Amino acid sequence: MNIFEMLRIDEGLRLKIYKDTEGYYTIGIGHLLTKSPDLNAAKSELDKAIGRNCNGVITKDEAEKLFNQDVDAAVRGILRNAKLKPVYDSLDAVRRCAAINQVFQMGETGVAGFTNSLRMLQQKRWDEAAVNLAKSRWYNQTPDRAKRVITTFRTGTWDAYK
Ligand SMILES: CCOc1ccccc1O
Repeated sequence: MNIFEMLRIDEGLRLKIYKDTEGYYTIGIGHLLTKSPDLNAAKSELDKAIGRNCNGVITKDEAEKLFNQDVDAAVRGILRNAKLKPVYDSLDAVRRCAAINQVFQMGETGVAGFTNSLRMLQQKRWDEAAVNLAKSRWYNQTPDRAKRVITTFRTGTWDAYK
């Protein structure tokens, strides 16, 4: 297991524009196109992202290209974030994957509501961290996925991803 395989499990792979769990137009491996309810705006974003007229459809290679960009951008974002970087840098590699996964899903803004969880993670109070993480819209809206990511934070193993 690694961050790619982990996020591939969590996000799936769809080659046509679809709506994510929040109802937002998305494609590939959880590549968010737009929060606009306007399908044409999503199609425009898609074309801009791929560099061709896609007509709402991409190939596996294109999906994986966006995915690489998105994962890298998530990591680079964490590193530029004065609140996230020290916590991220305190973690071992497996727990860092949980961190990237969470940021990938909810964005840096999405995190940030997680001040108390971040402090517990930096403290390596893993069970307490895991309890705090589950007290969230995140967990309640996507529990099966959040459970996996939380188990990864709690254990620093890939047990939840088999
Ligand atoms: C609670 C979210 O966990 C993290 C997210 C981003 C960077 C480091 C973290 O521990």
